[PDB]
Amino acid sequence: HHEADRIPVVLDNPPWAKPFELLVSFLNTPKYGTFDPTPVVPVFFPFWFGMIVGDIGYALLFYLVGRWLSGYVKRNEPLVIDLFALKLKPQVIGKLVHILNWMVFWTVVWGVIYGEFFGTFLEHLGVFGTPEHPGLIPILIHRIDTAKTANLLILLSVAFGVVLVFFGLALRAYLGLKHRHMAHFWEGVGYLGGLVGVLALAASYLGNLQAGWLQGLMYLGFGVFLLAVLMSRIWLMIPEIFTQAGHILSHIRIYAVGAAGGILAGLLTDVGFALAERLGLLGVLLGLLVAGVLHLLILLLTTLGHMLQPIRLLWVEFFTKFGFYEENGRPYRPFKSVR
Amino acid sequence: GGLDRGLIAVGMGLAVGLAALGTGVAQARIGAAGVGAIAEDRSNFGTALIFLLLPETLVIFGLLIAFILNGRL
Amino acid sequence: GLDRGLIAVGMGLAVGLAALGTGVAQARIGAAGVGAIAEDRSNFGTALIFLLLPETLVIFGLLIAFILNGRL
Amino acid sequence: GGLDRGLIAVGMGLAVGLAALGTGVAQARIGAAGVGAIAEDRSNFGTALIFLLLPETLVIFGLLIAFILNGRL
Amino acid sequence: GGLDRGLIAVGMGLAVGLAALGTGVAQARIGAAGVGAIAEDRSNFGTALIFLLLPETLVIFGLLIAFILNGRL
Amino acid sequence: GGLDRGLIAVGMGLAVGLAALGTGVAQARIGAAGVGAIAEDRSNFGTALIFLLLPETLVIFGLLIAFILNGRL
Amino acid sequence: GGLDRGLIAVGMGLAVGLAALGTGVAQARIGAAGVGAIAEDRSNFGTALIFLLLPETLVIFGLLIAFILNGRL
Amino acid sequence: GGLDRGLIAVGMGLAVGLAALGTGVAQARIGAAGVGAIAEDRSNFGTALIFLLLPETLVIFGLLIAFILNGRL
Amino acid sequence: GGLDRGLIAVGMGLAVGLAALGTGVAQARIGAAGVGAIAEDRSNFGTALIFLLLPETLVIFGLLIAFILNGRL
Amino acid sequence: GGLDRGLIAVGMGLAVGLAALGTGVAQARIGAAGVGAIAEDRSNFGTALIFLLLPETLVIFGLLIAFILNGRL
Amino acid sequence: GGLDRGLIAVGMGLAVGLAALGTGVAQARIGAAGVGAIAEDRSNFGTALIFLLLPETLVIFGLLIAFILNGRL
Amino acid sequence: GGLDRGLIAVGMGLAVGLAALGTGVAQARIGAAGVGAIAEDRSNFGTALIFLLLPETLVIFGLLIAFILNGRL
Amino acid sequence: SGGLDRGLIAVGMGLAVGLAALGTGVAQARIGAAGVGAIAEDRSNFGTALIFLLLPETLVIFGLLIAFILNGRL
Repeated sequence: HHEADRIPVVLDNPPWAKPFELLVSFLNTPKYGTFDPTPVVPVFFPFWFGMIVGDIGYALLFYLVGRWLSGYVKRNEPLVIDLFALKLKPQVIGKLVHILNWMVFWTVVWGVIYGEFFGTFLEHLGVFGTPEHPGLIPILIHRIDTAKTANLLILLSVAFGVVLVFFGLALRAYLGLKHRHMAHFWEGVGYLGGLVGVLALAASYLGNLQAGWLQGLMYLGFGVFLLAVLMSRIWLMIPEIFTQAGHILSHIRIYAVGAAGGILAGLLTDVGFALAERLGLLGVLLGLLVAGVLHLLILLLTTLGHMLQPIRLLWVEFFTKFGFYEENGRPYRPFKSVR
Repeated sequence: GGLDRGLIAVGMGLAVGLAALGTGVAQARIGAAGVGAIAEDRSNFGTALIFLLLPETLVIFGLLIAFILNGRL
Repeated sequence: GLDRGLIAVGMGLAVGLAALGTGVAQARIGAAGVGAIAEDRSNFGTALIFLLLPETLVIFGLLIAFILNGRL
Repeated sequence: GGLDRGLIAVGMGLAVGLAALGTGVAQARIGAAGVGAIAEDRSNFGTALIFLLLPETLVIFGLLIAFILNGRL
Repeated sequence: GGLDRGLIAVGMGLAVGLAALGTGVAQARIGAAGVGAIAEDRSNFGTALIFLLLPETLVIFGLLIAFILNGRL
Repeated sequence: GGLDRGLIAVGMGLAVGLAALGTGVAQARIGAAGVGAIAEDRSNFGTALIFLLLPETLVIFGLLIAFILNGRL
Repeated sequence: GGLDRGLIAVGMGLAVGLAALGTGVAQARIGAAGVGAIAEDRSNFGTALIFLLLPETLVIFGLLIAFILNGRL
Repeated sequence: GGLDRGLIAVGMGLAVGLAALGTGVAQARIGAAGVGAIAEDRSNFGTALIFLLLPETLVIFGLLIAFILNGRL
Repeated sequence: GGLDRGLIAVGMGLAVGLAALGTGVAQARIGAAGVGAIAEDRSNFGTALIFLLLPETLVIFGLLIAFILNGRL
Repeated sequence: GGLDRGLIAVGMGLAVGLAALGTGVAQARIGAAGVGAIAEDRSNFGTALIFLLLPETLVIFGLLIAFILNGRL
Repeated sequence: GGLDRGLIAVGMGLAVGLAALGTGVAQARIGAAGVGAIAEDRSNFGTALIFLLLPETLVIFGLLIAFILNGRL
Repeated sequence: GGLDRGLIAVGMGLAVGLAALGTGVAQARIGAAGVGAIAEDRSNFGTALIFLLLPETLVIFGLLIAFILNGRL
Repeated sequence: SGGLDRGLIAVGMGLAVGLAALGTGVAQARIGAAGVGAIAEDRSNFGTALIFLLLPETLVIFGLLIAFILNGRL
């Protein structure tokens, strides 16, 4: 099937994986015979959004919005906004409601691990708690105290980064081997060798307690890298490995946005609780009013970027590892009725 | 006791402020070209908003530096 | 003790830098917006949302000012 | 107290200083384009004023941060 | 006593100076467009004049914080 | 005498310097446009001069800070 | 001690801040050219994206140098 | 005798230097426009020269602050 | 004293900061011209990426300076 | 006596350097316009030379203020 | 040596930093014009690389003074 | 003596540095317009040479203040 | 102690060479921009382009010689 760009390309998935084809499709049409990333975004994207937000109250508001959109698709009329120039049909609304259903599922579970409800809530209701302040259950990971939790969280963020990167590189190497693109497999295996070398070297340079197998580990990694560069005769590979290093350490943004949003919400609710406590009996009304209004302004301000970071992480990084972009595929179109 | 607390406070503030400056200079030209593209055709709405909402990353790492230094308190 | 003053100067440089960055942003943003408004008088919503995007710098500046204020 | 009053006052002053600096850089281009529009149309005055006083709002954060340091001073 | 007074004073100076720098940065482009309209039309005097005036705000807050810090001094 | 008066002196110098910087940044652009207008018209001479003779306010406030902290000396 | 901790934290702050500023000043022109090309073409998306998202490497090494500074504690 | 003498001296230096920088920015654009006018018309000599010899007011006040601190020493 | 260590830290941080910001201001115009050429041709991509990538020099001397003072620490 | 001398010296140096900066940014545009004029006409040599050679007044006051501190040292 | 060595470290780092600054601000415009020329011709490539490889000389002298004070240890 | 013995040297270095920066700022535009004129005519080489040969008087006064400081050391 | 003087004279060295390099760099930016424009259009003004490029490193040679004269302080 190596007869050039001849074959039109169409995509199909299991029924749960169809809604994410909307997200992945509009970037580019892949070449025929190339692996498609369509099953990877269903499992990864709402997972990352869930660890990002973790706000139960905003998840409930998103569920209310989803109820509004499901009512819209039930009445089966198109939704039109002339101000923003969007006309969309009910089926796209259904695909979006599937997305937000999975979205609020992951948001809710990550929120119950991250028990903060509209920010700090344990001061008013002791269902959650700390070792300091008694409660029904302690917060499993208190994502306010950066003294101990921060290191663990950057560890999982960097772990997600590692997993995603060698998955993409292994896909690239697999395609290079299978399609007789043998040099592409060489580039991929050189990337894997260089990457394991630099990560082992960084782990030794940061927290080593003994040399052991590690010296042979990065020596083998760098040897694989320089051999793969050497016989391939292409010298562009050298700065591109620090480009990959940047792609590895680019994954801290999920923890960063989560900490920022949660601490902002906690400060807002702390202001509300302080207003309730200081003013006495009547302060709770003004405190709740101001808490709700600043909560709404901050949500319509911040929910766009929080949504953008994980899908961006899927877009720029993963699709460029295996080779999504460098050629366009011919789209599929049948000669059938317009109806 | 030493005066280290105010000095690390100066450090975090400097970090977040310069990150804010960098993304401001980015967003200026990004949004200017985005509005220029929008005024001729309204179908380019989505791409303009994604391209404007890319450069937040620098202030996100600036605040990340801010809380990792805040953990020293 | 004496460590309180440097906390305040950190407050100040943080908020001032954030304000200056959002100012240089909204300069070009609002210039393009008012041009499009003067030509259209229909792009009002798009112009206002494009102009009310970039103050995220000032709210983050107020968050940093407020956390060091609580620490003060 | 002693010397701490001096540095808190310095923070007050520089906070309002770069707040004014940033909003002035905004209002420069904003009011320049607005003056062009008012020279042409004579009917764009309301839009010009809202777009010019919209980036004047950066000085209230400066004055409230200066004020909550003034409460400590 | 002593050194803190001078520290407050240099805070005053940097406050008023930065406010002046920002507002002058504004009136540069503001008055450029203003005298363009004035030369072309000569009936734009009132609008151009108020438009050029409006950045006096930044310096009146500057002398305001100067007044407060002088009263503390 | 006193060190503190010494640091007030640096306050004076930096304050008037920033004020001069801001007003000169203004006068560059407005005077350039006014020179073009004078060269092409010559009848708007009073308007051109007065539009150049607004920006001394930023420096006379600076000299006012200079005089009050000089009295503090 | 405390003085070393504070001053190394300050060094962290300058490292991340100027890295962010450099990335942003690249990001502005890169993204502006990118959105122009996309709006005129709507097929240059992949090339515009790889050219746009590339220069974050400076922020990555800034985070790296800040992190080894943090581990030096 | 001590820090105060060199500190009032650096106050002098800041004042004169920043005044000179501001006026340099001023007659940069001023004399550019003036030289163009001289080139194309040859009769606007008086106007171009007065328009260029306004902005040394800033340096003569700066010399007044330098002189008063000189007398204070 | 830890002042030595803090000075080494601020030196390395500011060094890598200015190096990163310099290569950023280079890469801005470099990649802008590259994006223009690519949108015109789509086949000059190799020349574009080598021209855009060549300024990694400034940062790798920045990092080797940082590593040298880190080893000296 | 002693520690003051270096402070007076840095005052001298910053004064002359800033005066040089101001006159340089002036003569940049001044001589650009002048060399364009002498290119296209060849008879405006004297006018271009006096226009370029006027704005160094700043550096003569720079050496004056530096000289009076040198005498005061 | 204690604080002395850290002050040497600050010196070397700052020196190489603004050396990188100068070479970067040069190579920005240099490579922009070079990329345009290579885009329209592709036969002036050697001229483009040589004209782009003059402006790192500043980097080699900067690392030369850095190595000199490193020899001073 | 004391720390002044080095503070004077810092003054020397800062003076020559901003002097060179001012001459570079001038010589950029001067030599750019001169190069354009020379590439046009190839007859005004002496005029372009002398026009670029004015703006280093700044660095002879910079070395002048440097040498009198060295003598005062 | 006398050691701090050595450190901050070294700081003076660094800032001197740094601003000298910065000034000559902002010069060479526009200078070489115009130079390679004329070269790409003509190819025969090459020597003139190089001399016009290689005036303003006067700035960095005074920068380096002031660096050595503070170096002689030891």
